[PDB]
Amino acid sequence: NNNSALSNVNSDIYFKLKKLEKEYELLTLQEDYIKDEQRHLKRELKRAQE
Amino acid sequence: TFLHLPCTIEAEEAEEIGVEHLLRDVRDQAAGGLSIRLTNQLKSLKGLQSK
Repeated sequence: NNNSALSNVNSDIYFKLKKLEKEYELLTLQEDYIKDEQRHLKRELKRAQE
Repeated sequence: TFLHLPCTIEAEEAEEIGVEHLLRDVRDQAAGGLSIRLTNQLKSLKGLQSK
């Protein structure tokens, strides 16, 4: 019975998964970005109110 | 002799309008929120210390 390969998963890890891993590094970068951007609208929020 | 007599910048009211226009910077010292005055308090210690 059955039909599966284990060869395929391992291959997918070296090849395809590494390119997804570059993309997850970018979402890290996004994380950092929206700290500075949050602080900035906070400065502007005060300036508007004045 | 030349004796020091107190001075400060205070601005005229008519001047003010333009001062507001040309300052579009966030102002590191402006006396703002919690954040602005924790930056100040440190700045203030090094001010005095050098004096």
